Amino acid sequence: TMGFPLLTYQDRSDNKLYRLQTPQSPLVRPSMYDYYDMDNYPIGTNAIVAVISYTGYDMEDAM
Amino acid sequence: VEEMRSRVVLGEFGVRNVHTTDFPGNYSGYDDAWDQDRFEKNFRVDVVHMDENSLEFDMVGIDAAIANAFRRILLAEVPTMAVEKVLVYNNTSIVQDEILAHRLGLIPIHADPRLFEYRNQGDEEGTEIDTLQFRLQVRCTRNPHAAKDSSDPNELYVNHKVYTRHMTWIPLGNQADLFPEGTIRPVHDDILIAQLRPGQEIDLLMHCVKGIGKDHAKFSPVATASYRLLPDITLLEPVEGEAAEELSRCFSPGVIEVQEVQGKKVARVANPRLDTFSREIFRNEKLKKVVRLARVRDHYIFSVESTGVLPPDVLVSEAIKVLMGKCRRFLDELDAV
Amino acid sequence: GERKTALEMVQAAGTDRHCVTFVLHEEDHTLGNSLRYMIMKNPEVEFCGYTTTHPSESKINLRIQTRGTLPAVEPFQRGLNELMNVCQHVLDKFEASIKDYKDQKASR
Amino acid sequence: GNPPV
Amino acid sequence: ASRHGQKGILSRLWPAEDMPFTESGMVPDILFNPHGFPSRMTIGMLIESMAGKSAALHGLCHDATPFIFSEENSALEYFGEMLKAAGYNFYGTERLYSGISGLELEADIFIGVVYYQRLRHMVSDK
Amino acid sequence: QDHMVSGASMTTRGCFFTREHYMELVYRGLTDKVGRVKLLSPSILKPFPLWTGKQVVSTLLINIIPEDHIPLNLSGKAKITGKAWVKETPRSVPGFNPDSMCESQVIIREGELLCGVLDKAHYGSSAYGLVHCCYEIYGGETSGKVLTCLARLFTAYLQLYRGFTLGVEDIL
Amino acid sequence: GILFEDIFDVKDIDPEGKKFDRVSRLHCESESFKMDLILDVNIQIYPVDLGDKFRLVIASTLYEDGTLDDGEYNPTDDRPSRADQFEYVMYGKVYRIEGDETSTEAATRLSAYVSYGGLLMRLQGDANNLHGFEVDSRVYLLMKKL
Amino acid sequence: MIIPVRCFTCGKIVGNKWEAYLGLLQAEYTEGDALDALGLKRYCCRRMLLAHVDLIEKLLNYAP
Ligand SMILES: [Zn+2]
Repeated sequence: TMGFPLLTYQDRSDNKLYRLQTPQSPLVRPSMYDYYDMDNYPIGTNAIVAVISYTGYDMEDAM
Repeated sequence: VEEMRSRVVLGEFGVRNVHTTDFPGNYSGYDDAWDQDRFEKNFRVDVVHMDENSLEFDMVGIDAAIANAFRRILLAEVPTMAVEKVLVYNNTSIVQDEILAHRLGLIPIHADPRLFEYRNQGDEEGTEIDTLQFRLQVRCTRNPHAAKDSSDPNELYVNHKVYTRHMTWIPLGNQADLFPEGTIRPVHDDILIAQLRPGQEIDLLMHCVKGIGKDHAKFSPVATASYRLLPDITLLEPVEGEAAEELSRCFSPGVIEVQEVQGKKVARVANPRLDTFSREIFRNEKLKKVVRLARVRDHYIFSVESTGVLPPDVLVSEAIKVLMGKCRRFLDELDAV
Repeated sequence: GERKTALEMVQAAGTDRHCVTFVLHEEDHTLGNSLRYMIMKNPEVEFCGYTTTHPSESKINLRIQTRGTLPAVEPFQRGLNELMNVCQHVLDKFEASIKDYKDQKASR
Repeated sequence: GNPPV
Repeated sequence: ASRHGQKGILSRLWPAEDMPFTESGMVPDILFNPHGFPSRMTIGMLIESMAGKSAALHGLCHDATPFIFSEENSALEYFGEMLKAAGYNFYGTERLYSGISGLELEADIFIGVVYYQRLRHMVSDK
Repeated sequence: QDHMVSGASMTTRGCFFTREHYMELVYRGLTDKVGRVKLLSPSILKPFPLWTGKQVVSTLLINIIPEDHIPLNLSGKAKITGKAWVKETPRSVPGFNPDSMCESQVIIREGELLCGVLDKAHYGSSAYGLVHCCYEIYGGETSGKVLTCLARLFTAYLQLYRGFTLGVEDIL
Repeated sequence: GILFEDIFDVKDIDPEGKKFDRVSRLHCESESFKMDLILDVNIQIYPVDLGDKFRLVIASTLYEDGTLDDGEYNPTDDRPSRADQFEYVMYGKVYRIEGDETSTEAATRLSAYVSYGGLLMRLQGDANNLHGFEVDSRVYLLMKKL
Repeated sequence: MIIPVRCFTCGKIVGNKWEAYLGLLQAEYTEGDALDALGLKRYCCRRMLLAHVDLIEKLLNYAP
């Protein structure tokens, strides 16, 4: 997943390093997510999803 | 032999029909050829709320196609002014240059777009006619007058947080006249643009051009402009005796007002409009047979909320005028043959 | 005025004036659907339908098949006029209502 | 809630 | 991808005025075909939608720890009660309008808030 | 997928469309390019003129089939068993074979669907359906045309007037 | 242009149990003819109940003056004397005529199956008065309660 | 990283309610009451602040 990989840029000099701009913390998450603070490094975003067949372009695994 | 001319009936396992039976040939006698006077007689607009940045008129007696045309005009065709180009002279912030440009594009400007015009294709320079320029130049320094404290505003702070207040209008041409001193400004003075630490500096020039919310959302002038058909609730039977309260709880609370006509308690449908469709009566198994909830046929409720560029009523007026402009453009292009 | 941001008409097989397909450029379901609703009110048209050719493109196709007599370009040019009349009336009514409410609220 | 009083 | 193994490519960017708007003014930002459920049986996504919608509504933060909700105390019962306590409906369905025809669709749609991850595989690299 | 749940819910017996939903559903499946669109007559003419949804598929079928060639006849079975619709215990009528008039038997008579749901058994990867017979009598390009137009029609239906979802009150 | 006229009375509202949404299958039985009728009727438009009578007619033209029908629908037609003494009018085609099963017996009864888009009807009775029908023939089903 | 300027679903501007949100939470108010007192009615906006993780305060701690 493209997420927030670390806090120290300008210092790493890796090869590739994927960064997500504005991560959020899940509103629904297991309590263990909070024991190892995993919000120091978020991984995705909350989205308003509707489960509907409306377009003709979202079939067979496409979104 | 039973006609229902005005409501969209509904149960739980699905809605009954998708028609409105008000078109040509849609009945034995109730045929239509677009009587314009019947429209002008059955149409009425009522305005429930109008704060600044809100409107909730009714728009009674119009079809779903015209209402949807109005809604889609406000979201994607009424023009607004917004930052398109960003020239960055220095930027030692943590916020990137492309991310700063993005964040600056989504800031709403209070210029009215009706006094401007569209930049011609490849008009990089721009002129007083089509562009507005603003400048953000901020640097963060430690304040000399500070004790051994750790509040970020008290120390480490001359400009720790860069806000929309820091953006200054550079009158491009003769625009200083025409626009009085406070008229062209960002709409909100508290939008956090970035954060700085001592020694860090932002310095840039933003150019705002005209455009519609269709080619980019940044140019869209309304938070939402949706509409909803007016609900209809009918008590087929007099509910009473502590079932009235269970009825009053299966609805948004204002809709069923439980009066006390006698020693017993009667539930009455006080205000059908407050109802949100939650269909929680359909879980009751004894009162799903007592109430019929549907929608009024051509009675809408609109709600327009502007970002702050123009007032909502002016937004609706310009939407109607944009639809008229589409129609007139095509009429006059047809007359060209 | 604009040679192709606007109308391109394709008369059908046999160039039947009573069966025309208008291509309207830079239009989406808004004008398409409102104009199709306004053209369906004409008892002299037997088939009106619009459709978007492809998502990537910005253009719609109206199809008007009128009855034996009229050339199917009068139904289009009359649906346009009726839609613009309805918009003008809605604008007048809405502005009058807003003014009345502003007065009622500023008085009290 | 309720068009103007 | 979601947190339940439902990966898929992005096929369209649907205009914001052609999306089906809800009776509350909202408009989804992800459209997910309902045919990935029947064969993959990811019933955890249908519970995460309701849990996240209830969270966003009440300002809460629910836990999705495995084995905390039994047959007697179900997850759907719990989160449907949470939703019905906010004025929405038990089963998590709110009814939308068609952003293209402007008519209230006959079926009421299942909408909610779910947590999406973005994968590192992009057409720009393949 | 949803071209099968769309076509099975439109071709079911209780789907009635007004002139304007009938149209704009025919032309949106066709997107026809040449020649007039040959329409049908309302099944119900009186209390209010209304169409049937099987008539939408019919009128979409008589425009796709090549002009010179004549519409096809077809008799077969549907995938949805005629027992799927039995809500309430079945009673016995003396002279009625329940299957003589059932949504389980597909009967296309001169290109006009007269009975049957037209689920996967047609439109699908199953043999001897409507598209397989189209491919036999009129060739492989006409079956491809039928597939394209039927996909477009069944998408317009779910996107305009109906909707498909899968909540929790259907797995409950 | 009438092919059949009679006064029925509803006996069963839906015996098979298959239940559709807006359609109801009536099992009637004629009077003074003892003909049988199975009829799918749209009950959202035209509610029908048990123990209900209605005059039923099948025609090949609505003009009742000889002129054939053109197969085109105009809601703008200027000949307005078409049968309107009837509340519920349909329009379908006969798709199956099948002589009854009984062999070694007279059994000269016919069952005529008509389709009205998707709403099927079956008229069963003495062949003598079901001769006007023939497969692939368009017919109107006019009805009027009593 | 930093507060989004506009809500992603409906472009309501929420980039000016970050400091106000933080101030109403320091005063003892629940996240629900706090999001109400800011004007965030529909839950698409409420999730934009409720689930925001301010990582600009942790990046602004490594040397210049
Ligand atoms: Zn929002």
